[PDB]
Amino acid sequence: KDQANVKGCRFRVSVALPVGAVVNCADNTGAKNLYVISVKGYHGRLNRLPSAALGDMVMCSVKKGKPELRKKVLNAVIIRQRKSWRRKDGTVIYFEDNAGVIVNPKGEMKGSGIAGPVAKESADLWPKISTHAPAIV
RNA sequence: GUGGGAUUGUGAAGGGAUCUCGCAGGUAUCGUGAGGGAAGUAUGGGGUAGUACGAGAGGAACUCCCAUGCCGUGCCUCUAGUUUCUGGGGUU
Ligand SMILES: [Mg+2]
Ligand SMILES: [Mg+2]
Ligand code: NA
Ligand code: NA
Repeated sequence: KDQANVKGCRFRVSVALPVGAVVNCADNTGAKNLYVISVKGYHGRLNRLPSAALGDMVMCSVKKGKPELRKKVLNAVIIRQRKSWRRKDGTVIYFEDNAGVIVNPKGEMKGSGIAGPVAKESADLWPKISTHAPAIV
């Protein structure tokens, strides 16, 4: 797909990462973490923090990492979350950590490698991440 | 008419008289539905299609069908939270 709007292409996933969450960066661009600024395709409700889950594209800034990647608004895709979600086949699953990868607004991954497993939901929404994943889980 | 009560405050006991009230409904279901309230609402993807239009750059929509926000009404199989079952352990 690699299209910014993903909600109508993937099933319900429990929201894990509200605005202000800091998640690890799984790529090798040089960034260490990502600061969730907002979530693509989020429709607001009064007082509700925009919250990301797997496969979502987020706006982010880099808080720790090499200087050229910092002090900017970047795009990123969530690939792991600690909050558990229920898959349609009934299985409840979660990751040990939260992680994301830096992308351009059209879904192309900056960086050429991914550390750790990628959720199947995220990989189905984004083929480039899927090809770079060392395991789809 | 029948019954039961009662008259105004200065004893007692019997007589009337006059009022007032009751005299037919209880109890248990299934329904009607006047009137009132009132609620669903959006986005995306597939396909149409890279085609109609267009020199070209670019570039649509509906039958359909697949999701997802929000809102609403519930529920507790699962997963999560909660424990004064102070349940069972452990430990100062
Ligand atoms: Mg507020
Ligand atoms: Mg319980
Ligand atoms: Na009515
Ligand atoms: Na439990």
